[PDB]
Amino acid sequence: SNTQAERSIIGMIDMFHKYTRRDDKIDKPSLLTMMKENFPNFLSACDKKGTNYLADVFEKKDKNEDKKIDFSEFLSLLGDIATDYHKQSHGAAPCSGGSQ
Amino acid sequence: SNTQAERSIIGMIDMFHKYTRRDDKIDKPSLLTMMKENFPNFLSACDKKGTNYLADVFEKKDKNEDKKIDFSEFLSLLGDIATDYHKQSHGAAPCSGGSQ
Ligand SMILES: [Ho]
Ligand SMILES: [Ho]
Repeated sequence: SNTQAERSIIGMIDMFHKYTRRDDKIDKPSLLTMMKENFPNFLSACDKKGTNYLADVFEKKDKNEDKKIDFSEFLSLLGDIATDYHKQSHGAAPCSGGSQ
Repeated sequence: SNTQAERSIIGMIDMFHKYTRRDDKIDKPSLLTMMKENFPNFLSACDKKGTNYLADVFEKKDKNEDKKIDFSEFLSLLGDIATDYHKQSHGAAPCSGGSQ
């Protein structure tokens, strides 16, 4: 059996895998679809403030400029999303970016 | 209308918060309890293999040496755990080690 936290991690691995091609990496179209399918309420909050999160997410997160998102780069993206929810849990508005 | 992914992120923020002190940071005993309560399968696998993950997890993740774990240090720990689960999903023995 798995705890909720274990299940969550396991599910994140599945989510990554779902959007990969045979090279175990995610291309730009698939990353954007992953975001719309899995983080629609996050994206709606960005839209509410006039921000298109999807305009530059791929290029910001493709750290090595190889036109693919690997697992490490995917984890950085999940960390950015989690950070936003963490800030909300201390009273911030959603989609606050905030790279000061 | 939160998706499974959104709910999983919210739950990880709630899990972090369960273990924090008033400064919204986690001390060492609490981080070790968090690991035991939330990642027992990962820890069981390390223990089976002869790795005591808890011996230095705190010091490895507490890069600034304030003897607390903030949300970003906690995210780095979750990334380590997720990376292990990702390697496991490709056939690796669990608790395979990072670097990164
Ligand atoms: Ho990449
Ligand atoms: Ho820290």
